[PDB]
Amino acid sequence: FVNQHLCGSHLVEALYLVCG
Amino acid sequence: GIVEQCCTSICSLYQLENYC
Amino acid sequence: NNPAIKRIGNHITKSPEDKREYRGLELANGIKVLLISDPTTDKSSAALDVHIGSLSDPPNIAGLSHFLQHMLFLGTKKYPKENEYSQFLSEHAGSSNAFTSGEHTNYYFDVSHEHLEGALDRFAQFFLSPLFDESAKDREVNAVDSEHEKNVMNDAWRLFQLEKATGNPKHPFSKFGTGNKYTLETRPNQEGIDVRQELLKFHSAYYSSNLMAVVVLGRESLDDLTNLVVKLFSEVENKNVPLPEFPEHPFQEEHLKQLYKIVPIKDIRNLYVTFPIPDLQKYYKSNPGHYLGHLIGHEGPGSLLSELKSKGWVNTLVGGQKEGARGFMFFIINVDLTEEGLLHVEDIILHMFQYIQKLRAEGPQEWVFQELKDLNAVAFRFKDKERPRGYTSKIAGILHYYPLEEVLTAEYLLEEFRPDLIEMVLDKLRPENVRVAIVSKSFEGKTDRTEEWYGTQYKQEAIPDEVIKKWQNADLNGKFKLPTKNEFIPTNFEILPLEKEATPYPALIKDTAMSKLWFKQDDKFFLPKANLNFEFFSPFAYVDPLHSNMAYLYLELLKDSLNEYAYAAELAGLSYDLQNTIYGMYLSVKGYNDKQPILLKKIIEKMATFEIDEKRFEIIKEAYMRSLNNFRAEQPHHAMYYLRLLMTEVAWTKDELKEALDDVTLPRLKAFIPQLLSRLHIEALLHGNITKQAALGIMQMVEDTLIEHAHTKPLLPSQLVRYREVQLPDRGWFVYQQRNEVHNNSGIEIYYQTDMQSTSENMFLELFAQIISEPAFNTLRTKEQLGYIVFSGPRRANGIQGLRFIIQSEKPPYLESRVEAFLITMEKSIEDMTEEAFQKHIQALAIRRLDKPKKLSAESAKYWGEIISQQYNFDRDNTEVAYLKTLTKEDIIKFYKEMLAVDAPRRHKVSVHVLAREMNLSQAPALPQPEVIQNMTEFKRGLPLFPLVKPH
Ligand SMILES: [Zn+2]
Repeated sequence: FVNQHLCGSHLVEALYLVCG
Repeated sequence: GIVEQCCTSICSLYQLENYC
Repeated sequence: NNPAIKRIGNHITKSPEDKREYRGLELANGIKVLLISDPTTDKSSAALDVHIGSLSDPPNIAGLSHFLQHMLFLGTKKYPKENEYSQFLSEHAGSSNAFTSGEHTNYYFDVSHEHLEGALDRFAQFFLSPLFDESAKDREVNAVDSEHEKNVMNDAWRLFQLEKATGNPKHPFSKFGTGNKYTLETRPNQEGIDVRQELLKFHSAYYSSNLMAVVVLGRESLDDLTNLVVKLFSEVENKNVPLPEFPEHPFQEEHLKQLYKIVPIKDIRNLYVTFPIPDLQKYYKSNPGHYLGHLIGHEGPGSLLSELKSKGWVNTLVGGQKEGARGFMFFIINVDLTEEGLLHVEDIILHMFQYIQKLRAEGPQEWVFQELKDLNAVAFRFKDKERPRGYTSKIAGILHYYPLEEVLTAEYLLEEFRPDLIEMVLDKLRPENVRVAIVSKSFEGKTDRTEEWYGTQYKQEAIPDEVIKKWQNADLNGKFKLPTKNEFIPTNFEILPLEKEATPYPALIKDTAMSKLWFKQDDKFFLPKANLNFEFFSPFAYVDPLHSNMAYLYLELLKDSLNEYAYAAELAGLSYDLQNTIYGMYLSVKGYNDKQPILLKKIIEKMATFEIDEKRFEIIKEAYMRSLNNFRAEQPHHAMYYLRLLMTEVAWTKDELKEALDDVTLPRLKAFIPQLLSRLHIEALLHGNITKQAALGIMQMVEDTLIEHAHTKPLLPSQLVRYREVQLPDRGWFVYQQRNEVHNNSGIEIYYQTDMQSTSENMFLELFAQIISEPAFNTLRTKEQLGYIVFSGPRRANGIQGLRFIIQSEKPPYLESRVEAFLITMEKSIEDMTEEAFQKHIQALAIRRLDKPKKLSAESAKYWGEIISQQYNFDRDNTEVAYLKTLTKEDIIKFYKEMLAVDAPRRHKVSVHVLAREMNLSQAPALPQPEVIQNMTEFKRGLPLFPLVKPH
C-alpha cells in the first residue's frame, strides 16, 4: 500500500475506487 | 476549501475505508 | 527499577469521556510505546511505525522500502511459514495491513482479544528476523508491479509524481516511491544486485529500535501489557540511526514562478496553486497554517470561493497546509474550473492574491483562533471511540512527534496565539514564490514533456514577469470580508436522561400513510450527538433515464445553493448528506444534537421551495456530462458495474443517462421538482441524544414543512416497490464481456448465485466465505500472483445472495480457470481440516459478527441496513450466530456440493469479463460452453425474477 495526498476532489474520486 | 486530513498528510488504507 | 524500560511517562491526558486507560513509556533500546487498556474491547490490536520510508530508498532501487514492507508479511526465522501470519489472524478474527510513505513505514493488525500475544509475537518477528525468502521475493515483486499498474492511469497519482519530477532532481523528493517489476527486478538483475541482500541490508540499517514507536491495545491491565511489550520488543536492536532531515526545500529559486500545463486522463479542469513553506509541525500548539487554511479555504459569505463561484469560474476550492517531509511543507489553493474559468486562470489567481492581501490588511484575529480552539476542544471532549486497528496505527505514527503525555491531545488542543507565525507564513503566500498548474484536455497535442514513471504529458513555462507584477499589485476588493461569528457553534451538551420506555433496538413509533418512524435513544455512547436518517420514496426519481438525471441535478443544485450556509454548520460538527437513490432520495443529518433542528428545517424548507439559478444549472449540467463520460476511465474491476446492471430488475446505463441528459432543460427541471415532491413516503431512523417526543416532533416538522410548501400527499402501499434480482437457471453459466478503453489490465467478477437470504442460507454462505477468505488471497495472489486486487466474499443485493470473486489482472479472463482450480483446492481442503480447525473458523466468524459498534453512527448504520433492506431484523446477530454454532463439516460440504462445485445440480454462475486496453499450479477443471450475453435487456427478459424477502 503506498499511497499519496488526497486533496478535495481527489479524495472524493480516490475513495470511490476503494468502495463498491 | 479547508485541506482534509488525507490531503494535509498521507493516510493509511484504514483511515480511507473509515468513511465508507 | 527495571533495566528494560528507560522511563514511564506521566499521566497521559485523555478526554474525560474516555474510559479506556493509558500508559506511555520508552524502552531501554529507545522504542516509544503507548499501552491502551480497554477491558471491554472485542478485538485487540497493535501497530508499529518505523520512522523510515521511501525518501530513504537507495537512488538506484526505487521502491525498496515499499517492497520491504510487502516482504515482512512473508515469513520470519521464528515463523517461517510464508503465510503463518495472515493465517493466524484470519483464524482468530483479525487482519492486518501496512503502508509506506516518504518517512514512515506503518504496520498494524487486529485480532480476537483472547489472542493478542499470539498475534503480537508473530508480528514482532517482522522487526527481528524476516526471511526475505528467495522465492517469496520473486513472486511478491508482481504484487508491487500491479499496485503501480493500477496507479499508472489515475489523475491523482500522476499529479502527485509530476510535482516531484519538477523540483530539484537531486532532492530525495523526486524519488519514485512505489517501485515496480522494472525497478525492483529487471534493472537490479541487469546490474548484478542481489535484492535479497539489499532487503537484508536496508532492514538491518534502518529498522533500528531508536526509530520505532509501538502501540498495543488489549483487555490486559497496564501492567500486563507492559510486561508483554518489554518481553517481545526489548530485543529489537538499536543502531542509533540518525533520523533523516530535509532542511532544503525541493523547490528552489528556479522552481518558483513556474506554470505547468498538463493533459489529464479524465476530462477534468483544475488549477493547482502552490507555495513552498517551512516545516510548521513544530508550531503545533498554535498551528498557523491551520488558521490560514481555515480562512483562505472558507466557504461562507465573504469568502474567496464565494466570489470565484459567483463569477462562474470555480465550483469548489481547497486551501491550507500540505506536508512535505521533516524540513519542508507546502501551502496549497486548488480549484476546479468551469469552462469560463479555464479562460480566466489569471484573474482567479489575482483574486486569490487579493484575498490574501485582505488578511495582511486586517492582521491576525484572536477571535478566529478562539473559535478554532473551542471547536477543537469540543471535538476532543466528545470524540467517538475509534476502532482499535485505526487507532493504534495512528498513535504509532504520532508518537514520533509529540511527548508521551500529549500524544492523545496534541492534534486537537491549541494553546497559543501567534500573530507572529501567522504573519510569517502569510509573508510566503506571494507571487514571487508561486507555482501554477493547470490540468486540461485543451492542452492535448500542445505539450512537450513526458514524465518518466507515469507517462504524463505536459509543458512547462516561466510565468511572464508582467503577470507576477500584476499579482504583486493586488489591492483590496470589497467582495472579500473575513467571516463572522459562527452561530452554529454548539453550546448545549446535556445528555437527556434515559427514558423509562427506552428499548435496546429501534422501535417503530409512527406508522402512517405518509411516514414510518423508527426511533432509539442512545443507551451506549452518551455523547451529545444524534443521527437523523430519511428515505424519501417517489416512483418518479427513477421512472426513466431523464427523471433520474433530473433527481440528480436537482439535489446537486440544492446542495450547491445551501453550501454557503451549511459550511458554518459543518465546521461546527453538524453535517449532512443528501443524494438521489433509485427509489427517491436519501437525507442524513449527523453531529451534535444542539443546533440540528435548525439545519434539518432549512434543508427541507429549501428542498420544497427551491428556485434554480439558470447560470448554476448550466455549470452543474456540464460537470455532470463530464462525470458520466469519465466513467470510461474508471478501473477495470467496472466489472462490478456491469454485474450490478445485469442482475437488478431496473437500472439505467451510464450511456442511457448521458443520452437523456441533453433533454434536460431549465423549463423541464422546474417542472419536475413539484412533480417529484407531490407524493412521497418517508422512512426515518432517528437515533442518538434525543427523546421520543423530540423524535416525533422532528419527524412531524419534516412532514409539515413538505405539506405546507409542496402540497405533498401520501404514496399508496403498492407504489413502494422494491426491485428484484434475476433468477439464474440451475446449471447455467453466462458471460458478459466488455473492453476497458483506458487501462491496460483486465477485470473480472464471477458471481455464484445461491438463494434468497435467510438465517440458514446466510450462515452457510458466510462460513464458507470465512474458510476460503485467506486461502483465496494466499493462492490467487501470493502464490499465483494474478493481480494486486484479489477479493472474494458474500454478495448481497435485492434480498438475494451468492459468492463472488473479483480480480484485476494482466492475464486474460484464464482468471476463470484459476478460480475454478482454487474452488476444488477448497473442497479437498475442507475435507482434510480437523474438527477443531472447523470450529475455529466458526468462532472467528462469530467474533466478527458479534463485534460491538464503538460509536453512534456504527450502530446507526447496522440499523439502517435492516431498515433500508426491509428485513427489519435488529437482532439478526444473535440469531444468526446461534444458528452458526450448529453447523458441521457435512453441512458445508453438502452446501458446496449442491450450489458451488463445478458439476453442482444448482450452480448458477455469471461472469463479467472486462478486457484490457490492448487484448506448482493446481489443476483447473474442464469448463462448459458459456452463454455469451449479447444484450442486457434481453438477458433480463428471458429469465425469472426472485421474490423479495419477507420483513421480520
Ligand atoms: Zn504496497
